[PDB]
Amino acid sequence: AVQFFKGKNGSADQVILVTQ
Amino acid sequence: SLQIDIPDALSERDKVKFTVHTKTTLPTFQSPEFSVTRQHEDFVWLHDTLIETTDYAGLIIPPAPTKPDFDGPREKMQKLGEGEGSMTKEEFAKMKQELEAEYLAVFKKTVSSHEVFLQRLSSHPVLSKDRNFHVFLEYD
Repeated sequence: AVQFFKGKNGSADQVILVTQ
Repeated sequence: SLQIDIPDALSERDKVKFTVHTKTTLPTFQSPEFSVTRQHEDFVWLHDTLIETTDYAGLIIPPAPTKPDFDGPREKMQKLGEGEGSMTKEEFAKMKQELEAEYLAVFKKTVSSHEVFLQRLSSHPVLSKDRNFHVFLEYD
């Protein structure tokens, strides 16, 4: 699973490989 | 007014979930700001329902967003994970990075497609008021 966050206040969408 | 955005999204093996965030001043909605989670199939449900509404004959209905295709990345991933003893040290990190870049590209494309669809609807004099669109935004 990969979580995407749209960038907030200047910068830069990000992706994280989800882990538990 | 009625402003919709997708601030985050999640790719799992067999589905993509989008956070759909609405801010509205319209009295029809239960509250002025709320968020729900929707899969791609819910957008297609919405699009097809609108297309099938006979009162909307003659109206421009925005095209459905494209189906996210994470098949490439996901697999490369599932393996690079099975390959924890795969030359990294470094290579694993390098491959994780290149693959994240590949996921980020698909996310950017598909979040944009899904978000633009909702935004086109939000600005439509008729479709913005549609009950199925309201269900789509509010059901939780």
